[PDB]
Amino acid sequence: RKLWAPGVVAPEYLKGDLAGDYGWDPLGLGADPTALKWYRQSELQHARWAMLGVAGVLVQEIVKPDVYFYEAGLPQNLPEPFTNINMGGLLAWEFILMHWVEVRRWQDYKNFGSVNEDPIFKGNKVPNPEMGYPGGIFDPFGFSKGNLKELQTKEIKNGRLAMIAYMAFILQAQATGKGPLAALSAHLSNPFGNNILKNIGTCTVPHSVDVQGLTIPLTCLWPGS
Amino acid sequence: YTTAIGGLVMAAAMFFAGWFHYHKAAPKLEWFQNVESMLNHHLGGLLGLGSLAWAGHQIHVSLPVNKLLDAGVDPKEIPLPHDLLLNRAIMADLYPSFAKGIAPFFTLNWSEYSDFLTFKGGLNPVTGGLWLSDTAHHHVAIAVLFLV
Amino acid sequence: VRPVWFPGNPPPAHLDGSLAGDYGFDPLFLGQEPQTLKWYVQAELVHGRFAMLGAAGIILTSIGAKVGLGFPEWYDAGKVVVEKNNIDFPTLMVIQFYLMGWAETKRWYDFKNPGSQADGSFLGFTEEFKGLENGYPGGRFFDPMGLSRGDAAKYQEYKQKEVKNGRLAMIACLGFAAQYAATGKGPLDNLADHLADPNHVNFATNGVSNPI
Amino acid sequence: SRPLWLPGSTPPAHLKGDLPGDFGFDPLGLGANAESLKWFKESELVHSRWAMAAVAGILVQEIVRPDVFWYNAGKEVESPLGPLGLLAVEFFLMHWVEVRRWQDLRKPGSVDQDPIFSQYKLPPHEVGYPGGVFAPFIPGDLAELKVKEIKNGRLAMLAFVGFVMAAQVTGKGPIAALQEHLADPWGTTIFSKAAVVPGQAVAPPCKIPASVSYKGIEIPTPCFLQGLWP
Amino acid sequence: LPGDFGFDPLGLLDPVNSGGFIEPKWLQYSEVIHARWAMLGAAGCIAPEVLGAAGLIPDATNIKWFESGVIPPAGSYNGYWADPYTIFFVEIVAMQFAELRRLQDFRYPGSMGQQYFLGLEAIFKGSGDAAYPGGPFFNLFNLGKTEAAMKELKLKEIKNGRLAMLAMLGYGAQAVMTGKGPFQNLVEHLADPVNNNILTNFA
Ligand code: CLA
Ligand code: CLA
Ligand code: CLA
Ligand code: CLA
Ligand code: CLA
Ligand SMILES: CC1=C[C@H](O)CC(C)(C)[C@H]1/C=C/C(C)=C/C=C/C(C)=C/C=C/C=C(C)/C=C/C=C(C)/C=C/C1=C(C)C[C@H](O)CC1(C)C
Repeated sequence: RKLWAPGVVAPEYLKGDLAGDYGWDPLGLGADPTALKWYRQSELQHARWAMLGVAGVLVQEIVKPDVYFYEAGLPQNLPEPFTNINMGGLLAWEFILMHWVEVRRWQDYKNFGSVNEDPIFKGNKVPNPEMGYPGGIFDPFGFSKGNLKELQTKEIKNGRLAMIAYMAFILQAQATGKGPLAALSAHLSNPFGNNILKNIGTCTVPHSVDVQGLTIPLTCLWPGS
Repeated sequence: YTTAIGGLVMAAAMFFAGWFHYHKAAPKLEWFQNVESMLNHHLGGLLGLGSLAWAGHQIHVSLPVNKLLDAGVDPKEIPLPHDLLLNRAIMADLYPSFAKGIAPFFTLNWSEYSDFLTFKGGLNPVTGGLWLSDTAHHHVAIAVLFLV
Repeated sequence: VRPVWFPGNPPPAHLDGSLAGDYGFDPLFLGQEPQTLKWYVQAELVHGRFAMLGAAGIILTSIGAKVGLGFPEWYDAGKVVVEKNNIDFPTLMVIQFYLMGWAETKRWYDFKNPGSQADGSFLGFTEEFKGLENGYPGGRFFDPMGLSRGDAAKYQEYKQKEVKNGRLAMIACLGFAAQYAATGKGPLDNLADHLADPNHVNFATNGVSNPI
Repeated sequence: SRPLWLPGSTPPAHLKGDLPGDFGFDPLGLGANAESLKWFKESELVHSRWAMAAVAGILVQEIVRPDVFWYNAGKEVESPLGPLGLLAVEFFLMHWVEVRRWQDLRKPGSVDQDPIFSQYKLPPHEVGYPGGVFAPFIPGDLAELKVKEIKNGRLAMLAFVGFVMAAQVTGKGPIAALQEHLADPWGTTIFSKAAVVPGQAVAPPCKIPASVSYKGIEIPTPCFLQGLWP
Repeated sequence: LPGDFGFDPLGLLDPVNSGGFIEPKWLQYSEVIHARWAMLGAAGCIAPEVLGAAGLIPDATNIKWFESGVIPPAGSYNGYWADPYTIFFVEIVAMQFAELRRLQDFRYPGSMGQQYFLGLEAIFKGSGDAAYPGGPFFNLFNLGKTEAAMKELKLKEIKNGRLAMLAMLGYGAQAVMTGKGPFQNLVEHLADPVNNNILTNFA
């Protein structure tokens, strides 16, 4: 197995069972096995939400380049069918739906193989071969019968890359005031101008933007003013 | 008030020192019986470096502040002593030797320090005490004598 | 090993871990004698209970005060409650001493003789004034829901939670006191003030906390 | 083990399946003592039944006689009966009934006999379910109807507290509030009225007035827990 | 044992009849700690001047090292995200945790891998020695992996540290006397060697 660095002995609790295992854990937070399981679930959740977020920013920049994603949540920028929607009700929808699904998944964490069964239409079920990869209706096309391992590694690697690139999206979104592709094209405008050496230190985000009734406090990741 | 707090802190330091040297690190006999080392360190360190340090304090705080107080200005308008340490030009206003810095000292041209290291005799006629320049010159000579 | 108040030092000899909230914290060795430690156990529990109840009072009254209801802030409620209804101050204080003295004396002489008040001297009551442990006087009056005589390990969990929350409340009430002495304003007003400008409204800006 | 709340979890060691409608819901462990559990069992049954009767009262009261604000109804219906006389009749009658029932609780199998007419005697029962003249017949079976009554009861208790808050925020009845909410689902929820942010917090205004002058001596009317609304 | 150069005329490394804070196993530890902080501080005192002279940071910065806000009389800088006191409280708490735990490893070796500290426990085991803990984080990459190379790295650490300590004393003395930055002194002295020295700057 290739390591995360040349000439580094691998830890004893990282053997190769999990995917994307390079033996890299300098802080040793995965010493406890239950900790290793819960943090594995954390890595999978972060990977998958981050991949969705990266594709979201990218495709919104490809399709309609007017939508600046960092400002896209304000209640007047939303698309065709509704443009003055009450954010309280929208928050209610999101709250109930996401609560149901995430509480269900947590219950799958505490008791392995206990919430597979459909509570309403009782002849439905999904077989999870490993914890965190459900399958079944979550695999409507069935790409998960060839060894499943290389697809685990591909998923987790692409996810790590997506997490880093998404924090890039937010960071240079707050530094230079432009989206991702706009920043790439503006860097291809002149490479020596428009650099990190010049644009940082200026954090173009407002202090507190107003939504319909309340005032959200806003923070940038580093004090630039 | 600051001096009071400092004194109390030093007192606690002394009691802790006593506890330490009787209970935790207590010297042997032959530490005590080295009287010659004790003579060297007392004569040089305590007496001499105390004299030299206090000469420093007089030259840099007590001479100018008392010069202003005896000049007649009320004590609040007098600059704080750290302004006297940091700003050379105020000392250059009071005693012009300070405008040359410490160049006279290291080239043995000590005659240019005759503005704040004097030898006049009697008393300060406006005050009733000794001349403080004499006092500073005195501690400087004392320190050289004891360090020798 | 137990979690110690100072990772690395062994805990003192008189503290074992049978108590609740036992972290081995005793640098001055104030509880070396078992009777003295027993008395201090009761003292900590009582101070904690009054502190929890008091801090709940302060926080709830301040929440009602910032929102426009007309509640006074806690440094003013005594004056306005005594003044506004009709209440004479000293008679209220005297009745406080009557009732508190009665109940508190019962507690004291239950500490001296551990099972004495369960005799029937008070009006008719037997085994509802018998103590369960040191400072845990659970009966029908003091544990009416009945949590102490079921799920013993879970009850130990409740003991641990009580002591931790009590200690937190004690230093919280100390916070209310010193905070009002420094800023001269209400506590949740201070919370909103710090929450508006965290980098520039704190203790290092009053000029009273650090006089440097 | 039939289902349980949050299915897949483990029930507490003191809840087993003897009672109707038990599902292992005791995270606080408030039913560890059997002697507590009997009193709390009776408490649940009685609260459930009062809530069912009161919720049906509120619904049907709005339906049959609309535009009579149930939250004000005391200031309303006043009759040639004095309110003092009504309070007296309620006091004595309800005092009798509750004392009899509680005597049955603390001493089982004692108050089964009619005091006046010595012929009639209530048959043996399980506590909280007297039977006899209190239930002429059973449609269906007992062990299911116990579950059904506890379910409709818990739902009813939640329904009444929903009624109270739904009146103290909006100011209308239950069905009228339902019409208002179906008129604009996105804009009339509890999340659409108030919110708390680290910057600021806003609460709904209380529709219900201050001290109510019923007959000169005013009744102070507060809303429940005014200072902690959203 | 590192850095032993046959020095020490005043005789402080005698184990016989030693105690308190003067002993071989505390003076060496103090040397390495001072060396590490001195390396860090030396680079920190130079960096704004060299980075600002090469044009990499703006001119709001490029201030001399005694004008950061360390000595408010000598000059402070407004533009930090808070007051220097609010910075200082954070410093107190953080350095308290770090230095205090380090002390606990010195007094009781190995006693920093038992009590729960957010799972950071395999990292703080330490080793046989107390000035070179190691572990997965203090030794990220396994530098040297052997014995013949470890002494060389320790020796280079020591010699660089001693050089750094002398350098930092130099920065202090120069900042007292001439009142300018260290890179400013290097520029001025490399301009005119004979006409810029210590003895020309006796004023
Ligand atoms: C709390 C810390 C502590 C403790 C537990 C001890 C304990 C002990 N010390 Mg120790 N000691 C301490 C601090 C402490 N000391 C400190 C800080 C010092 C440095 C001053 C010393 C210096 C010291 C010496 C030199 C000796 C001891 C001795 C002893 C032993 C007997 C002490 C005794 O009976 O005298 C108890 C005496 C008193 C309580 C008298 C109080 C004295 C104070 C300083 C008077 C100050 C008041 C002052 C006069 C103001 C009054 C005004 C006016 C009205 C008079 C005992 C093991 C002796 C020993 O081991 O014998 C072989 C011994 O020889 N210790
Ligand atoms: C420069 C070094 C130096 C200095 C300043 C002193 C100073 C002193 N020694 Mg001393 N001593 C020294 C070297 C030194 N000694 C050496 C090398 C030996 C061993 C041969 C001794 C052995 C010795 C004995 C046996 C005794 C003293 C005593 C005293 C005190 C006399 C009381 C007095 O009038 O002080 C005036 C008061 C002051 C000047 C206040 C200033 C005090 C501060 C703490 C300065 C002390 C400097 C400190 C010694 C340097 C080391 C500090 C430590 C943290 C490492 C005085 C504080 C006597 C004494 O009082 O014992 C406590 C005493 O009994 N000394
Ligand atoms: C013993 C007491 C004493 C002390 C403390 C001082 C101190 C001072 N005198 Mg002075 N003086 C004294 C006695 C003393 N003198 C006597 C007896 C005379 C009569 C001959 C004079 C005559 C005299 C004149 C004529 C002048 C001074 C001046 C000065 C000041 C500047 C000295 C200078 O130019 O650089 C000397 C350089 C040094 C002393 C080197 C300091 C090295 C530093 C402290 C090391 C710090 C390093 C450290 C690692 C930093 C930490 C970094 C990090 C932790 C932040 C300085 C405050 C000058 C001045 O400013 O006038 C107001 C001046 O013009 N004095
Ligand atoms: C009148 C209130 C009341 C009371 C006394 C009981 C009593 C009981 N219920 Mg119960 N229940 C109620 C209302 C009540 N229920 C409601 C409204 C619901 C629907 C949410 C349920 C749902 C429910 C389930 C699903 C289960 C029980 C069970 C039980 C039994 C064992 C649990 C126990 O010891 O709790 C004792 C109860 C109390 C000590 C009352 C606590 C009151 C607290 C102190 C007030 C604070 C509440 C707080 C304000 C939150 C309010 C809700 C908000 C939305 C308004 C016990 C007989 C379990 C069972 O049947 O096993 C035998 C079981 O599985 N209940
Ligand atoms: C005044 C009398 C005096 C005397 C003679 C001694 C003598 C001794 N002490 Mg000691 N000590 C004293 C006062 C004294 N101490 C006080 C007041 C304290 C409390 C702070 C201590 C605390 C103390 C400890 C904690 C330890 C000693 C140790 C020692 C022994 C070795 C000291 C050595 O070589 O280190 C050489 C000293 C240094 C390298 C330090 C020099 C720099 C410090 C800061 C002192 C500077 C003093 C100077 C006056 C400051 C001027 C201020 C100016 C710079 C602005 C020796 C027996 C050590 C021991 O027992 O080991 C064998 C030991 O562990 N002492
Ligand atoms: C060997 C021997 C032998 C014999 O036997 C005896 C004898 C002689 C005694 C001995 C000797 C000794 C010596 C010489 C010593 C020296 C020391 C030093 C100098 C130190 C420093 C030391 C020094 C040090 C630590 C320093 C450090 C520093 C630092 C951190 C800094 C910091 C900073 C920075 C970054 C910058 C900014 O802006 C500011 C600040 C914040 C401030």
